[PDB]
Amino acid sequence: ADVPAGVQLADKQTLVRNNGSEVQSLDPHKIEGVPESNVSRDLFEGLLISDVEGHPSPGVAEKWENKDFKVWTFHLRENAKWSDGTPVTAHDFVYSWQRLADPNTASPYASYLQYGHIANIDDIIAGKKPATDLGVKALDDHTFEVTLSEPVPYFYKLLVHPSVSPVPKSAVEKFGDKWTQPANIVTNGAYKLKNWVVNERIVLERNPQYWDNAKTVINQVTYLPISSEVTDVNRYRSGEIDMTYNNMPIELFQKLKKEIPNEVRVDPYLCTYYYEINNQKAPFNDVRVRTALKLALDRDIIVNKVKNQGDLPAYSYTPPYTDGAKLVEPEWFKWSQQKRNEEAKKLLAEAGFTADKPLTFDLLYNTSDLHKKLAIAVASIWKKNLGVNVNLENQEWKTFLDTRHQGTFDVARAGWCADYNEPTSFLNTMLSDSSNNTAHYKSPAFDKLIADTLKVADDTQRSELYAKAEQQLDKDSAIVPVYYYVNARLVKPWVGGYTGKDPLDNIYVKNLYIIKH
Repeated sequence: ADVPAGVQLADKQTLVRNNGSEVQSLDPHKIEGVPESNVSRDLFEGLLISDVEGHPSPGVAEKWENKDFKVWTFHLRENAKWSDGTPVTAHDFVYSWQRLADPNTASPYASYLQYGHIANIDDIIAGKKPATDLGVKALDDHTFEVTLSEPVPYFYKLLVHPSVSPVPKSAVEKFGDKWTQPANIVTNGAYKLKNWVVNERIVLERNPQYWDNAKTVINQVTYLPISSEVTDVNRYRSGEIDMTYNNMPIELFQKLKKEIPNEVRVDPYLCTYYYEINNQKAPFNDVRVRTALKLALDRDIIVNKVKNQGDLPAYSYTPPYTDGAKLVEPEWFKWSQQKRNEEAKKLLAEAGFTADKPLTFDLLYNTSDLHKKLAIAVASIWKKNLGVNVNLENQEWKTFLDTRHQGTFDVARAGWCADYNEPTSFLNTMLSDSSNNTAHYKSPAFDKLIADTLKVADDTQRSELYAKAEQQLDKDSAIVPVYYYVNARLVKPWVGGYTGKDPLDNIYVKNLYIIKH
């Protein structure tokens, strides 16, 4: 943390953050969400990290170079250490990236190495080559070299993500799935795991072996698993919570803006809220059905009337303000909602649905007051505008993600936030073979458009291809875009270090501090 001159620090440097839900896991290769990444950044540190404003900056790697954007050489700092005092080396990275690639690990982020194009990843994911063939090597204990199959000018931006953080081989091997328990875990971030009580709390304590420990200020941070946005606000206002999770309750938001304006933080956020259709399950394998659902949802009602927290109506998957996004707004987005409704009803009628045999399906969401209120609204809108019936279902976060990966669903609410600020952070997740493809969407045309983006050595042609890829996704109605998020949360006035400038919201508790109050 960089405490400004003149700031008086509180005697007790402890922080309590709400984290939305119980995490899927503390193993960097088994996680896929925001609650998981929030804790992961305090515990595991990769090659690069985001600074307090979100820029890619030195992590375990103090400096790096690239040859033709294809061979990347990372010089690791000599004092990087794990919490048990042992050095973090390039061999840790070699093992870790191999473990991420290995199909036996079944990582939801195995395809992150395809997004970066590390050599031999396609064959390793397919079981054709062992994970030890991955294009990574430790040239010495402090030098990690990565070899890509084609030039990727933005490759280093990928490296702040939890999936490419190191994991401690000795603990993994000796304890298997219990390696992350407090008695067994070993970490290399600013913090160490002190306690983990499922559905109660995760408590982290400062890691004295962290190389940048002298600048860490918070000595302990607690992450809670509260999925009720009302309860989160309540426990924030009672004094227990210093930072809410970034899901705000529809019941209280307008009043909070009038009552504690300076604590209500609202900033840009590279995430899209949408309804994820299971593209492989009848009748959702019919484009007319997906198109009808997409058009009949009234974004103005959801964004401005129901939620009304500053979000923007969406017509794409990739947020239009992503670095490199130059998207074309489809004509259907400028139509009236009545024109959208008629087209929707016409398409559903063409697909075989009638008043006597209407379309009925499930709408799955992760337990949350905000997502329930939005799903109820979407249900009413779809019923009114299109004559479709929906059965709402809630599942706790970990179960919900597993369900979507399994494809045991019809339609599910969904949010995707960027992992790196570049359109492929969204677009690669819709590739046929992506481990992140929970839409179960497979389009050779879309795959080809994205494959072409790194074949050209030009940025503007690249932006045009991303735009065409989005048009292909839209033409197929792979998803139902709802809104581009704003990041809204409450932060106590005595929590220093949180700018709100990072559009990825990659917070590190090592950067924060408690001001005397």
